[PDB]
Parts: sequence; structure tokens; C-alpha cells
Amino acid sequence: TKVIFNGLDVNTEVQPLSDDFKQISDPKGYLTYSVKYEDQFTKASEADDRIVGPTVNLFK
Amino acid sequence: LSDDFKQISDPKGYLTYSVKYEDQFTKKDKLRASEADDRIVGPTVNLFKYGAAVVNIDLNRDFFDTATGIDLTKGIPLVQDLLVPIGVTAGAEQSAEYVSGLLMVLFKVMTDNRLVIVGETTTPMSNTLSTVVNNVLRTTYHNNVGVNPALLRDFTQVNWLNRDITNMLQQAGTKYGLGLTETRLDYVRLVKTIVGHALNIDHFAASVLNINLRALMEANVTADDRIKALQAHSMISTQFHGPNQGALRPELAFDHDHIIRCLMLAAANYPRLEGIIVQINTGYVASANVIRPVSEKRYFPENLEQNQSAARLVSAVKARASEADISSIHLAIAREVSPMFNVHELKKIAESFEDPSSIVVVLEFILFALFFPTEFNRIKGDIQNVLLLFFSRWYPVEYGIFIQRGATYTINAAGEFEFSGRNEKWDQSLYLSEHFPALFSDVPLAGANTIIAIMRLFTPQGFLRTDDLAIAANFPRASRNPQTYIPYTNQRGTVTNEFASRFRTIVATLANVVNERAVQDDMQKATRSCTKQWLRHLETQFDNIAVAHTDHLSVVYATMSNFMLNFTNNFSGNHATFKPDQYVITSPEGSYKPIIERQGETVDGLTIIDTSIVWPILCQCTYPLVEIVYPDPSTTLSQSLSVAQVLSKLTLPDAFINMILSGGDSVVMRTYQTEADDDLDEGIRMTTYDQYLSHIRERLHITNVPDPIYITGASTPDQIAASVQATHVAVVLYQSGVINGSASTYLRENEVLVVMPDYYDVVSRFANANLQMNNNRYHESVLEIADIFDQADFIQTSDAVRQLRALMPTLSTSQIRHAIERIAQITDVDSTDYGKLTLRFLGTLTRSLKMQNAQIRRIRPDGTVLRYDDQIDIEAFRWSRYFLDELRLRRLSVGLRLITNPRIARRFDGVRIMYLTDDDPDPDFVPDVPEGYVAVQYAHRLFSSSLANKRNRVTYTHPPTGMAYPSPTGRPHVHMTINERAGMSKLVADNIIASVIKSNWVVDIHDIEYTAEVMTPSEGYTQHVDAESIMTAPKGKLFHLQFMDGLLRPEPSAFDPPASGEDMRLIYPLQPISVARSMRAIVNHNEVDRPRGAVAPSSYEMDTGTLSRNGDLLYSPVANGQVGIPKLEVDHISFSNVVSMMTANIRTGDDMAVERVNPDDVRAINIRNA
Amino acid sequence: PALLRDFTQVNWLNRDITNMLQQAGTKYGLGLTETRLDYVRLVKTIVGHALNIDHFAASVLNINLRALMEANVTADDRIKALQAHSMISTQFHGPNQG
Amino acid sequence: QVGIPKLEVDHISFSNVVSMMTANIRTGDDMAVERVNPDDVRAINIRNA
Repeated sequence: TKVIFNGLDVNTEVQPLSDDFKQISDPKGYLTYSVKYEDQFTKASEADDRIVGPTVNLFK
Repeated sequence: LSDDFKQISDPKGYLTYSVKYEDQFTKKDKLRASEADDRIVGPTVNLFKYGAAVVNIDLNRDFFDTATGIDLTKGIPLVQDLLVPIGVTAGAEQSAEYVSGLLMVLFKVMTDNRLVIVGETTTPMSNTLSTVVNNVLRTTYHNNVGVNPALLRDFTQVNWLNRDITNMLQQAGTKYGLGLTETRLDYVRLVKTIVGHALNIDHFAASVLNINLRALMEANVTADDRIKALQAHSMISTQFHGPNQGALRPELAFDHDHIIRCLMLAAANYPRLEGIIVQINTGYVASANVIRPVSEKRYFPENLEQNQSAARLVSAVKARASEADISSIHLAIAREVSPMFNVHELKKIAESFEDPSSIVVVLEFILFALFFPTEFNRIKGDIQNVLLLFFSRWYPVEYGIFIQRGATYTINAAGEFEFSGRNEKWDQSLYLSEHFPALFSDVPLAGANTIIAIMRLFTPQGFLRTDDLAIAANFPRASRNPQTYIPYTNQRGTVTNEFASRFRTIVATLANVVNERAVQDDMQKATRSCTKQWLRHLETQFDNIAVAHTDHLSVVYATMSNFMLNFTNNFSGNHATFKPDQYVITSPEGSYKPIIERQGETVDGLTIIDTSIVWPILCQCTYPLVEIVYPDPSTTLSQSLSVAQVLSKLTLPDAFINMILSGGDSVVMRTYQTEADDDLDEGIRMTTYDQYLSHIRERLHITNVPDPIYITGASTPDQIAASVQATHVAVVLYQSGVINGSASTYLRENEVLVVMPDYYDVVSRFANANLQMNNNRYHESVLEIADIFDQADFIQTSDAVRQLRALMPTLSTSQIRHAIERIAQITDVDSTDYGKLTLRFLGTLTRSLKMQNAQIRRIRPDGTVLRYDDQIDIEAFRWSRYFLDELRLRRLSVGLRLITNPRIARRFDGVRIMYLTDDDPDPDFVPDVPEGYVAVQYAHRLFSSSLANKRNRVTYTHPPTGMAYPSPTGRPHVHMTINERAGMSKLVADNIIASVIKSNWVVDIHDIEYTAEVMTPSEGYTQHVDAESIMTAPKGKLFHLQFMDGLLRPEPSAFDPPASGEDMRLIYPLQPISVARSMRAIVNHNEVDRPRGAVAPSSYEMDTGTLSRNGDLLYSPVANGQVGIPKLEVDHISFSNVVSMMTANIRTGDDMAVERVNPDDVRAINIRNA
Repeated sequence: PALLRDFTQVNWLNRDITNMLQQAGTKYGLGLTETRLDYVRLVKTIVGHALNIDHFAASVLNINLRALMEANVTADDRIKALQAHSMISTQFHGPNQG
Repeated sequence: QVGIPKLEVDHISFSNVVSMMTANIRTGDDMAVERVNPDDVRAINIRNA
């Protein structure tokens, strides 16, 4: 007794035959900005600071 | 009866009166009037109590109750579920929360459905009315009378108000009356008689109450319509009797067009639609009681099976034997006549034809074509693949010739089939293409004429019948000429069986394929005999089942073929030449979602058809062998009716959202002043090609005409008339050269739009004669409005939708689905999948739902778009926007008017702050900038940081001179205006406030759109802001400021302690914040003359205008000399008259009944009728 | 430094940003600068973004995704490579998603 | 003219386009088959061609 089945019935799983990449989803570069602050002279909106927040807070 | 209206007796209305009272301004002469003198002009006196500060109008707090997300607790229709953010939380407060709320108040007015019924009315007595309240009154008033500032003609105790209302009523301009009336539509009844009784509700509401009435009376529905709808769902040859056919209903007449466009739209985007349609009719087959599964199997065997030679034959016939499982058998039957939404193909049998038992697979395909033909044809390419494998592994020579002639062909050239000699394989990505399967074509070969015999063993048996019941019942059909294959006919001889005879020939004449196949093995010879016996038993099984199939079964199909939602014609009428037409939804803005298209099998297991179902339906099944139950038309009729209703709602949200963000007749033409003295008219109008592309091209094409002519290599100035006489629109499409000088004026002297590809200069193209028609007479950009056409069915929304698109922030895609999704839930309708397409092996894919202007136009094999080439597709598929196209769009035009009325444009922007030690008596007093104040426009870099004698004062550098200014005093005086109050910090903002206080500057904000509310002197200012925070506030957030009227605050006593330095006020609005008002300050002054300020109700809101000559509200009208200027389209809000009713109307009495006499003798129901 | 434009409280720098960034040639952008759709699905597949990162990293990332999306090979070809580890005649079926 | 490529030049650019792969596209996940068996081993033909 085989059942009527209107879809495709898969008995096997073929793995991904190769291995290369990995998925980072938030890439980070090889180079960065290092800031050295002068203590003298050193220590504005939701949608704005979500964007320019890190740039402003890094370069002040 | 259907129920598409909602009778509510005392109407509500869109615009109400919110009066802010004062408690300190009472009179001393109570005016006691007679009772009735009381009733008619009663509640209106207690809304204008003596000493009311301000009496303004706005959106109703009730209608758009928090239920529909509508929340105007401040004054603006504020929604919270619409154009929500994206990958972040919302802003405790957003403006955008206004251009979304104003788009939501336009939705509610459009989807309206109410029939003002007459109830409570009581006629008065001439003896019991002041002579003023009598001749206003038209015999009978409505008891629950509203307030109308004019009803108080003589009762207000405010002397100036009387002088003014009386001047306004008495001049003929506007005659106000309230009560019964004798409208033209006087005397009908539908079921109960319609009367036109004139109420005190705002005119949009009256316009919609009135439109809804006319639809319910305009449409003609005859108990006969319902009868026609039942014979379609009731099994063929049934007779329904009873109510006189032609007794009106009354319900909106089930529109056939509206439903078809919407069904097409739902198939394109809603996946489940195919499943829903399969679900109604699989339920019908189950109901119908016509196949069943029994526990015993008596298939192949033929008596004796269970012998070793037979073991090999047996095993082959048992791999292929599905278990009869009730709900899959019904599904096979219900694919047979149901729409196919994404092409589907067999669950493949990879069997290689190495033995006589592979005759079994061929035979299952033969059986499959026999029993279901439409269905066989969709997947016939796959069958051709596997059948080809059998043809070679088994008929080598023949196949070699047949394959060489070509395995596929495309039939065109106005007939005839061309086979391209390449053996490929079907696959199905090309089901929808122009490729046929060579094997199924049937044209005879030369050498391989034997393969052409087996190929003519699969051919559907029954006739293709045009389905008259459904065409008679206004069912929605895409085909334009509906047919359906039937497949088995129903017997004619005493003992003959046409169907069984055909199967006997197939299972015998074809066998020669088992008794003539060269096996090369001992025992494969044994199997060959076992297979011939299996073919012989199998044909006897077929006789018993053949009668059950050709009598009852055909009849079920015949009925079902013309059900309401089985709406394509899928017929493989003929295998040799059928492609399923195919419409696509292509729009001008670049969206293309085809209606029927290929994809791997989807989640609900509807998509892939296992082809082995044929065996259980021939061997483990019992029919009602010749008792028979016929099923009510009613179950499915209602089932499908509700499904059409449900479909309308899903589709309504999506259609409406993008109808708003799709212009909607806005072309935005610019007119250029060919020099001279100008006007802001004159000009020569260009339209950027794309505006013309979408709007113009589509409208123009459909009223078939030749594409406005191109302009140059030379001139024509004449031939512009040649091409505009011919093309009816007068748009002229541009091109190379400099427009001829004599003919430039022809264009500017005939208003022909000129479409331009771009406008780098309008001047570079035009050959200016002399008058700097270019950038010297600054062009002027306005809105075209599609009145060039002059249409009916084409031209639907006005330019209101335009202003509406212009308000809303540019949406992305997830954002359009977000806003659309919110609207789906806001209306108690779930749209779990829309647009997206869910599949089994790739997870759920989501498509954008923005189809701006889409039209159902057929796409021709290449995937390209055809025209509305007539004679191939139906009418209702020529044009519309996706709305009810009758009731909805009319409602939407009135909604559009409401959404653009500027007594609702109450989220104002730009507030100017200037510190003046003065006071005013009201709101909206934008103090004008003085004399010498110079306009340094606030940039960001003229506010530096110098050292003015021992500190680091923030310093301003004036721009008209150079000077410094390192401290806010004695500056230069500067109508400075900010814009991007963005970067700014503190320091500079503390400095500009300092400077607008100590140096008398008049700074100015612009991007701070707020909502104001004028609140009256007696009390105070409740919510109090401060400049530290009006600069240090965010950007798309509408904060709420409130100015004070202060015109109704008596004086100080004669004998009191002076003052000393009183205060003024830092911020003012920089527009007029009293856009909704009506009367202001109603307390006479001294005792007989109007306190300075006081405003009396704009004479336009107390003029119960007449009823149009064919429809809607009209002025008094005017001049007392002639016509009537409609309320809608005029600009001003007024209190007019809706046509009412009397019936509880749905209480007709008894509902229509139908004693439906059956067909009675099932082997006689004449299916045949072409 | 480009996002530091107009949000900086020092004037000379804000000037050098604003008129250094305002000419032909240099212009800054941040967001989704590319979208490409599947042909038979019509669902977006490879979207380009303009990030703020350096050009060595972004170069290498683009090398990798150019590898995949320039190869024009789906998993059905792993069905072939599997067809070599089955016996001789073994028919694999499966979902076709390119 | 044409854009100048960022690598062939000796200075650094801290904002530039990364071609990114959406949630619809997926790699490295295993597929589904459905590996029909050969049936009768005797009838397997491994020879020409």
C-alpha cells in the first residue's frame, strides 16, 4: 500500500559539496579610524543620531 | 438576501461642532418660548449659549472612532497604524502620523454604506410656532434635529447675531429650511417609499448618504437574478419555481465586472486563492456523493494473481496503486474544472520501460487522459517526456524518425504546425510559452506512423460545451467565450456505453504492444503473458465503472463547470493546439505580476499532481452504479458568494493604498509664458514624458486612436490640428528640432500639451521668436487634471489624490506593505500571505505590493505586453483602478473632497518667534517684521567663536556688511529664518534666543510643524513649552502649541492696583491657526453692537440647497437670477438634504423561497448543449 | 568624515567638509545603491549597499560575491555530482530553484 | 570620462559599495532529493556508451 501524495517526497539530502565562504552579515574593514583626544577642550535626535551618531561621537 | 448596505436611521456625519464655552458672560432676560417653538429650534440654542468664546468645525470624534484607528484628540486625524517606520520603533509622536491619518479619514468616507431611514418624525401645528420657525420648516421635521447656526434666527439673545443671521437668510442667497421636501426622486419605493427629507448634517455626509441611496435603487435586481444564480449551482436540468421572476430584492446587484477585476487581482497576488477555489468545489464533489473508497482491492489480478510469473507483473502494478483516500480522489475531480494558478506538473514516475510491466505506466497515462482531460493537458509536456522514453526503449526505429522530425513545435503563421528538429525535454518552464509537445500534436508522420497511433489513444472523449447557465447568470468569466471540456458524454444506447467501448479498443488494440514486444529473456516472456491478462481483466473493470462515470460523473462536472468561482476556461478542448491565454497585471510604473505562472510546488499540496490517482478511481471505488443525491444550489452559491466578498476586502486594502500613491490624474504640467505680460496662464504646456507616459498613454490607447503625432523635422503648426483632430486629446509628443515659430503660437493658442522628454530648458527646444519665452518669463508648474479627455468609464479620481500623494513621505517597499498590512488588520481582515508567494523548497518569498496603475492586459508568449486589442479579451478588463467601480469610487470622490477641504488642514507648519512686549485679543496674529530688519537667512557658519574681550563668546557675523557682534546685544536686527534647525546644538540656540530678546531680532522656525488649539481666556494656558526645547526638539514630530483667543475677557475694574511691566508673548504662528471656526465670540457688546472680532457663520452653511437635477446637492442657488453651484466642487462646508426611506426595509416579510424540483432520473440529464 | 558635515561644531572643518564634498568628482552616499531581482521569481536577490568601510575589504567581499554570482551554478549540479556516487541508473528528482 | 578605480590609486576611501546577498538567496544549505532506485540490478547496462 503506497499512499497517494501530490507533492515531491524526498528521501535524501545532498550536502553542499564544496566549502568556501561564511556569512558575516555586518562586514568590518581592514582599516579603521584611531582618534587621540586632547583632554582639554573635550567632553542630536533619534533618526539623526542613528546615522551620524558614531561619526560625531568619534570625531568631536 | 445579500446585505450590502447598513440602514441607520438618524444620521451622523463627517463634520461636527466643538464649542468652547465661557462661564463667565451671562445675560439677564431669559427668553421663554412655546414648547414646539422650542423643539425645532431647541438643541441649537444650547450649543450657542450666551457667552461662547469660539465655535469651530472639524472631523467627527465619533464616526472615525478609535475603532478605525482614527484619533483626533488634538484636531488632526491622527493614525498610529499605517505608514509605520521600518527597522526601528515609532516616535512617541510623528507628523507623518498626520499625512497617514488624513489618508485614513479618506478611506472611511469611501467605504460608506448607509440609507437614511425616516423615523420619529412629528408634524407640528401652525398655532404652535414662532412665524419664523414655520416657513423653514417643510411640514415635517426629523425629531432628532441637529444644530444649525441659522435655526436660531430669532432666538439668540445676542443682538449682532440676529442682525447677521437675519441678513444672511433674508437676501434670497441661501434659503434655509428643515423638514420634509418634495424632491424629484419623490414617489418610488423600491420596497418602501423613498422621501426626501432635509436634514441638518454636513454636506459630505449628505452627499454619501445620498449616493448610497441611489445605488440601491438604480441597480435592478430581480428574484430572477437569484434564480439564475441558483440554476448555475444546481445540478443540470433542475427546475426552480415560485416568486414572480421580477420582484425586486433589494440589494446591490452583484456586479460582474467588479468581481472579475478583483478575482484577477487576487490570483496574481494572493496564493491561497487557487486553494480557496479548489476548496469550494472539492467540498461540492464530496457533497455530491459520487465516488467512494471501499476496503477491497480487485484491480489488475484478473483472478489467479499470486503465482511467480505474475509476481513480476504484480509488483509493477503495485508500486503504482495509490490507496483510495477520499480527500485525494475529490481533489482529482476538483482539479478537473478549477482555475490553475501556477502551472503544475506530475510527481514523476521515473520508470525506464525495460519490461512488459512498463506497459503499466503507459496505461496510467492513458487512463489519466481518459478520466481527466483538462487536467491531463496541463502536464502533458511531462507525460511527453516519459512517454518518449518508452517510445524509444521500446519502439526504437519509429522513435528515431519521430524524434528527428522534431520534438516540439509552435503553431503560428495563421495556422499550420512547424516542428523544429531538436529533441529536448519539456520541463514546464515553457508550458506557458508557445511550444507544444510533438508527441501530442497528432499530425501523421511517415515512417513513425505507428507512434502516431498510440498518440491518438490519448484523446479526450467528451465534447466541449459552452456553459450557458453561468453566462446567463452574470458570473464572472475571463475567457470571453466560456467553454469547458466535459470529458465523458453520457450514454445513448440501450446497452452501449460509448466510453466503455473506447476503453476496450484502447486496452486491446494497443495491447499489440505487449504481444509483439520482443523480450529477450525466459520469464520476461512469462511476464508478457501476465500483462496481457492484466489488460483483459482491467478492461472488464472498466465497464462497471464506465457506467458510473458517464452518468453521474459527467453531470457533476457539467454543473460544476459553471459555478461562480470556476472562472477560467482551461479546456484542453484540443490537445494539439491549446495555450491558456494568460493575463498579466502591468502597470506604467514598472511592475509586472503575471496571473498564471510557473513555479516549483507550493506549500498547500495542490501544485503537483500525482498521476496515479487513476488506479484507485478505477478499483477501489464504488459509485451509485446507475438514491442519487443532488445538492443545493445554496451551499455553494453562498460559499462562493462569501469568497467573492472576502476577496474584495483583501484586495481593497492593497488597491486603495497604491491608488493613493499613484498620482491619480495628476500630470503636473508647467506652462511657460511666451514673454509679453504673462498671466500664470498663456504659456505652452510641457509634461515630462513619464507623466504623459503613464497617464496619457493608457487613457489614450483604449479609446483607440493614433499616438499623438511627433513634432518637427520642420514645423506643421497646422498638422498639430491634423493630429489633434484625429487623436481627440490634443497632446503633442516631442522630438528633434526647435519648434517652428509660426506654429509655436498655434500650440500656445490651442492649449495643446506638449510632452517633453526632460526639461533642461524649455527654451533650448522652442525657437523663441523674441519674447523671452524661456527662463525670462519664469514657467509655472500646476496640475493638469485629465479633463482633456472628457470621459466616463476612463477618468475616475480627481486631483485630490495628488495633493494626498504629495503629503506622504517616500515609501520604500517594506513600508508600503507595512502601511497596507496595517490597513488589512484595521478592517478585521487577515492577510497572512499577499503578494508573497510561499513555496516548499525555498521558504516564503515576498514581493512588493506596489502596482501603481495596473491593468489586466494579455501577455503574449515571449512575456511581452499586448494591447487591449479587442476581440480577444473581455470588456470588464479594459480599464479600472480596482475599486467597486460604482459605489466605491463615488464614495471616494466625496472622500477626496473632504480630505482636501481646508477647514481640516490643521497641522500647520512654520512658527515665527519674535519677542515683543505687546498683547493681542486672538490667535492667528502673525506680527509682521518691522521696518529695517534685514533678512540674514540662517545658515550654519555665520555663528562662529571669537574672543570678545576676555571670553569665548559665540559670535555672529552679519552678512550684509561684515561686522562681528560678539554678544547678543545691539546686533543688526535680522529677520533671520532657520530651516534645517538640525545641526544647531545649544550655545548657538541659547544665543539666538538671547538675541531675539535683547536685540530685537525676529528669528524664525520652519520645519517644526505643530498643531494648535485656540483655547479661551478663562482658565489659562495648560500645556506650556519653552525655547530651549523648541529648538532642541526633534524633526518629524509635531508638537502641540496652543494660542489664546482672549477676545472674550471683560475689563479690569475701574478701581484697581495698576500693573507694572506686564508680559507680551514670545511665539506666534506664521499662518492663520483658525481654519475651522464658524462663529466666534458670541456675546454682544454694550448691548447692541458687535464686539470687535466676532464672526457669524459663513452664509454658506445655512443654505439647504436643492437637490441636483440628476443627483446631488446644490446651492440655493445664487444671484436669485439663475442656476445652482454644487456643494461638492465649490469650496465651503454647508448643512443640506438627504433622501431617506421608511422601511425597516429589510423587513419585506418573508424572504424569497424556492421549492426546487429535481432532475429525478440521472441518466437523462441532457449535459449536451454545446 | 562626510557624515560629520553640518553636525560638527568646529567651523573650519565643517567648511572643508561641505565644500570639499560639494564638487564634481567626490560625492558621498550611504544606503542601498543597487537591487537586482530574480527573473522567474521577481523577488530581490543581490542588493548593493554603499557602506562606510575601506576599499580593500569591500574589494575582497565583491570578489567573493562575484565568484558566486558569476559562476552560474545552482545545487542541481550537486545533484549531478551525486549522480556519480549512486549506482548507474538512479534518477534524482528534486526542486528546481536556480 | 569614466570612474577611476579605487585600488589602482594609492589612497583610501572609507565609504564604498559592498554587493550584499539578501535573505532570499541562500548558499551552503542542503538540497532535497528523491533518489529513485535502479530497480532490477540485472537490467542495469553499464556498457556502451
